Amino acid sequence: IPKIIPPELLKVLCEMGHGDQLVIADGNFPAESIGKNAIVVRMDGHGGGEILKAILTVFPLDTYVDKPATLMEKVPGDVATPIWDVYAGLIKEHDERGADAIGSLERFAFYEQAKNAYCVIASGESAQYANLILQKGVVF
Amino acid sequence: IPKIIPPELLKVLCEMGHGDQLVIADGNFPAESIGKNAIVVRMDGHGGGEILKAILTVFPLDTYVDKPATLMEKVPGDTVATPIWDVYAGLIKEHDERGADAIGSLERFAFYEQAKNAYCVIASGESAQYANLILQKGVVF
Amino acid sequence: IPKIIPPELLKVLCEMGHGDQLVIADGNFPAESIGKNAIVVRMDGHGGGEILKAILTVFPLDTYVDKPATLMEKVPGDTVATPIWDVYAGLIKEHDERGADAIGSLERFAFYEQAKNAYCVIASGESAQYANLILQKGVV
Amino acid sequence: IPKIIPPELLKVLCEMGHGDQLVIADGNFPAESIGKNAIVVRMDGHGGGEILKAILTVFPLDTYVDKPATLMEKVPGDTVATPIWDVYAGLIKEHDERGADAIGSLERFAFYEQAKNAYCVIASGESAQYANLILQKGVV
Amino acid sequence: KGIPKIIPPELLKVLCEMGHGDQLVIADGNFPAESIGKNAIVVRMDGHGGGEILKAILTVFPLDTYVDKPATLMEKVPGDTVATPIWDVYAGLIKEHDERGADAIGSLERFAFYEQAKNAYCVIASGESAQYANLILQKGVVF
Amino acid sequence: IPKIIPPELLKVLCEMGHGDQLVIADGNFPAESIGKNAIVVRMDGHGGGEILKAILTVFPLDTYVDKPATLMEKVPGDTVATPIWDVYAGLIKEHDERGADAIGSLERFAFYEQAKNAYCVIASGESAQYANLILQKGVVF
Amino acid sequence: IPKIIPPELLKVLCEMGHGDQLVIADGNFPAESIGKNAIVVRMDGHGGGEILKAILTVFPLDTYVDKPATLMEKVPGDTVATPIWDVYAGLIKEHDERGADAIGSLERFAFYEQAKNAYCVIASGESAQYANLILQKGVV
Amino acid sequence: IPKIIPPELLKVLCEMGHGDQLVIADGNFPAESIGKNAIVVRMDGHGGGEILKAILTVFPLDTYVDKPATLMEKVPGDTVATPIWDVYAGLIKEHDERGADAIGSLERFAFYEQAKNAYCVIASGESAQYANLILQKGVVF
Amino acid sequence: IPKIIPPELLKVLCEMGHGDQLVIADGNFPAESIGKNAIVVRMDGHGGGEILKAILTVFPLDTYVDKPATLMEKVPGDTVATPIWDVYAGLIKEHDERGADAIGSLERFAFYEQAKNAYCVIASGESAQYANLILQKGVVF
Amino acid sequence: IPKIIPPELLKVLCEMGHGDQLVIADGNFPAESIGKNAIVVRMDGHGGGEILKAILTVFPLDTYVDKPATLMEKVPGDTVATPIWDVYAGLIKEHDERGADAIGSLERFAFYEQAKNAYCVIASGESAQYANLILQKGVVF
Ligand code: NA
Ligand code: NA
Ligand code: NA
Ligand code: NA
Ligand code: NA
Ligand code: NA
Ligand code: NA
Ligand code: NA
Ligand code: NA
Ligand code: NA
Ligand code: NA
Ligand code: NA
Ligand code: NA
Ligand code: NA
Ligand code: NA
Repeated sequence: IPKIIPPELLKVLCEMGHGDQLVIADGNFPAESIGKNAIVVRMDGHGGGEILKAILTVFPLDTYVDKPATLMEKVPGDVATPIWDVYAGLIKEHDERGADAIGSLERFAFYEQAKNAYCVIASGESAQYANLILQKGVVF
Repeated sequence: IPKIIPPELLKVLCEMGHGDQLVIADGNFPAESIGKNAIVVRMDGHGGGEILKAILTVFPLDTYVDKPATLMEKVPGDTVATPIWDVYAGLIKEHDERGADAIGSLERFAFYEQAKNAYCVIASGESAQYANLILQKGVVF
Repeated sequence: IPKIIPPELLKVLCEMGHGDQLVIADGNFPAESIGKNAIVVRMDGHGGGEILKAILTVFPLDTYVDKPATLMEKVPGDTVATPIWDVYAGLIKEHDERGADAIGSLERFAFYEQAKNAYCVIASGESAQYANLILQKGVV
Repeated sequence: IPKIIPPELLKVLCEMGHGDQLVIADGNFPAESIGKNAIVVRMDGHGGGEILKAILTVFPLDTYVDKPATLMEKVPGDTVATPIWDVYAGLIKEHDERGADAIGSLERFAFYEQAKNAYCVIASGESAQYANLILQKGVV
Repeated sequence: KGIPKIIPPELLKVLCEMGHGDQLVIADGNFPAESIGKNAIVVRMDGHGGGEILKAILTVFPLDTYVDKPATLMEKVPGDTVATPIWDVYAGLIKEHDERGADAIGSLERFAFYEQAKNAYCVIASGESAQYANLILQKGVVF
Repeated sequence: IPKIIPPELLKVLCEMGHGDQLVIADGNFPAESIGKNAIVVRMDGHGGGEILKAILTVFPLDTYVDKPATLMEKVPGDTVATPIWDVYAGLIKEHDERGADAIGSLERFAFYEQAKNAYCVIASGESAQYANLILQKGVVF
Repeated sequence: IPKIIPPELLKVLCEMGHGDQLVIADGNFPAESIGKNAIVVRMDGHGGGEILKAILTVFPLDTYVDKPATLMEKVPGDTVATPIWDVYAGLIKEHDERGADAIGSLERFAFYEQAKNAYCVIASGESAQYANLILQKGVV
Repeated sequence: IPKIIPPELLKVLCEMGHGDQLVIADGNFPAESIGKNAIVVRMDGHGGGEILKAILTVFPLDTYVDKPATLMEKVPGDTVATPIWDVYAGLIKEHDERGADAIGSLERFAFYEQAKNAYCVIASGESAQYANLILQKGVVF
Repeated sequence: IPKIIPPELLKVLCEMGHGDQLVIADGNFPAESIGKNAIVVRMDGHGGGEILKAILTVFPLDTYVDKPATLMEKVPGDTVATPIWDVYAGLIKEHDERGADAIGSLERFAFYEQAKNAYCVIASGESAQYANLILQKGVVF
Repeated sequence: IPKIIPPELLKVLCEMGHGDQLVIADGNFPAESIGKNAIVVRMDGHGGGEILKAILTVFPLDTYVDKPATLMEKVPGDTVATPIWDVYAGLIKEHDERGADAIGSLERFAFYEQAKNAYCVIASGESAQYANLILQKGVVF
């Protein structure tokens, strides 16, 4: 069990089932309001990459959709996003799809999808557009 | 009364009335999120057959509908076998003469929508896929 | 004040006002699920007639509607006898001059729909089928 | 399973273990105050005998103590008849060969003290005075 | 309809579920009803006096005959000479239901009174403007 | 501050702002059900007049609407005297030159729907004919 | 950090993210009813200017919208002077180049509707009318 | 009613009775922990003098004790000026002829023990040290 | 991680620290009343052996005491076989060299008093003789 | 304000006053059970040094006692190295001239007893043993 996962989040990850979603929220993300109907777990001292790595050790990404990981598209007009490659690299560790497992949603569509999440993890990730929705797959 | 039923589930089964539904959720099912507005009872160490057997000893299946038991249909392109469906049919036949004919089905997403209306979701540890089962309560005459 | 009425139900009956409804649920009725947004009072050891008689001693039936008492109609093809309907009519006639004319009916699923709006559901142990009754409160 | 037992009390009876006590409270008993730290189940329309009969069908009396059933003694100088004590002894005899020898007693205020330790207090409508009974659960 | 109109539904519930020996406090306007009643049920009756509350309660609440003095007043602080005519009003209202009348009323020193009131099942917060108009009532038997 | 106002109601009256409504409900009104999403204050031993009188000492009536007080319209057949309406008009006149002109009305079922939106319902013991009253709070300048 | 901000409001301001709104409510605003589904923080002893100045030291205004601050428009016919609007624009100018141009407006009832969506309503004692202000949080 | 008092504190002051205590806590005081079993009202942007002035307009000080206001004594060895003590005396003198004589004191830990029994703790932002004040409520005759 | 452990028990096992205790209660044990101040996890369908086996995969037994597992002493004069004690000893031996030497005991009422202090009580359906077991958590080095 | 501090912990640190204590719990510490009556904030992915450094940026150590920081003494016979104690002393020295002299100690079980009185327990992931630290808050002048 990854050391950074608090007992409440371990419980959450275990009780999620096929198709449930969680959000890794970056430091700018309105995690408490979006997650008002969800379980919000604070991880303010941690970045998106280390959180994703920890989750992927125990959380299978859904194979029943082509893109079980979802990023937020940059607002038209709007910075470099190397964390997206970090995310792809981490997914590649566990899932052969790697970067092809990652889709995207326009900002407001992303918020709408995130309000449906079972759990929002409030990170301290300082990179912008570092939000990531993960959809749980099957344990076979 | 089957030894495996915890006091809370005994209370649930008793307070359910005619037409109420419960869900026997397999180990892959999103029991907590689907059951967010229902009573969720954990039974992680038990399989679907053992739970269904216990429930049927104390829970009459509805005769006011043709198919009081509902399975989740396999997603198109998913060819996994489902011998557990046959296990369930055998268990149902022991209590209800309709047997397999009392078992209907719903497309995956339709099944989720119906399960959200259940009074109670039982989170089993059943490892078989598509081992979810909705049960509708009948009358005590 | 009828001895069978528990303190909580006395409070309920007193705080209901003109137009509020209560359901006397028979033993087969889904009282807890239907009453999810209501006050559910358990009276599992009592029949419908006993409960109705007790209630009517303290609960005026609405004269601002035709039919302040409502039965559940038998489902198509169900041929079970319903002698309790005459018992209920007899009891209502002890308190309201309209007697059986104060009793209407709803199809089974429409009955459930109306019962979800009740202020209080009383879960009886009445063994007779179709022994449910919705009552609407009048003025004091 | 006796029809008069509501679902909450069935849960209570099942989750009680060896040595847990419940109180069958008569109509004059301060059930809510004594039971402030316990589960209080209302049974206002039922007598002590009816309730005891129902409980004993599902509740084994403790054989690890001499007197698993306990009555409240009459206040010195209160000469009121207590026929219900013989009714209780008869009911106990039906389920436990000890019969009346399984029944002890406590002075009024000592009875209140013991009752405050009960897991569950059942508030009956029993009109007879000194019709309270503490029952201690045995092994299954 | 035999029930006094001033009793709110919560208090009717309280009066019914009290049993033999349970106590309630009719708290005067100056009484610390919320703090004393921290572990009790507090019912607000701010617009009502002590006499009208007592009169209403006694229509539904039998006073305990297993003790000599089921009603208890607060004793005046030594040196406080304030008139207390409501004590005789309370006696008259009790006498209407219980032959003991004034003899059914005991008293407790101020701080002892607070200690006993903390044990009450319910504290009724009246608006009674008279001092020392607090009254503890102990419930009797319904035979 | 009038003595009849309990501490909770004082808090409510202070918390209310411009446009907020309260209901003075008569003895027959379904106060608890209508106010299920509001704050319900019990005043069972008190009449509509005495309650209104007390409230108006601390509650300004809205001048941004013509009729900040609302009565329930009589049942279509009913010719009964409504002396409490004149009582209410009189009490309003003490604080607001509009007096009776500040009182509007709503049909029974529309009145219930408006009452469901109130911040607070005061459950009085009023027995007078057609005594329910909605009040809308104004500005403190 | 400003002395006037209580610990609960500090937590609110930290947990808000990009796009979240708070309302600074004037003394006449229906802060509790509007904020029924929000966090309402009482600041009854403080004016609108004092509160805005404090908030802006820790709360970045959104640059992803042109007008992240919103005033309530005067009711047509209500000709009351609104000098606080200039006080607000001045305070905004200290942190944001846009100054007065960062302030939009909503008709009275539209304003109430939008305020119902706020994460937090701060209930000021501001005695001036039309002193309400909605603020939308930007990025860090 | 002084404008600085929030609705909840108005409710608190009204529901306190003869002998109940409240604490005006300075900015250094452990108001939340001391007040764990009480009602804690945040007034972080206000000083002790302004709070006391506001409270005294609606809160009578107990005449059944000699000293209804209580300060915290300086820890032996803590040489610090406490000009706010004279401020407090002045404000009390406005309402109670006893003035400075109505103010007693408790050693630090005795003070905390007494404060734990208060009905309400008001958490001020007062930066003056030893600016804590316990007030005991009197009678409304 | 053994499949029988429900999410809530996983959380419990993770949040326990050095010296914390859990009780594996048998089917006759008063788990809800003893555990009134603890977290009670229902495991009604499982035996003491399988729960212990599962727990020990994730839960180190304390080495700062000699006997981190505690059994309930038999009723005086009871000479009934206690085969589950050997089952327990074997399961402990798989993880801890002390094996049976890691197991102590308490008289029935002393055992209840200690169980009242446990962080978590697991309500099993174990019917074997003298099957209650208290476990004390060790260190992760 | 250090990035690692979550909103809830910021609120805790602000609302603590003079003499209130918090515990930085190491990964082996029974943070949830000891903190049953406190606020427990999870910081599982962070070590003791990192947390102490962040806390000391916003939390003044009490000068009204000689030793406002408290360590847990090693169990007699447990000779495990404790280099973190020097790390802690160095971090304290950055804010308080007392440095290591500001650190006292309590025997293990006495440490648990004292920690039960803390306002807040921070559950770190610190892997070193005896890395628990109790901090007592001072005044802001
Ligand atoms: Na999958
Ligand atoms: Na599934
Ligand atoms: Na049927
Ligand atoms: Na039915
Ligand atoms: Na009528
Ligand atoms: Na009795
Ligand atoms: Na036994
Ligand atoms: Na009596
Ligand atoms: Na106005
Ligand atoms: Na306004
Ligand atoms: Na921005
Ligand atoms: Na006085
Ligand atoms: Na160890
Ligand atoms: Na430790
Ligand atoms: Na200091």
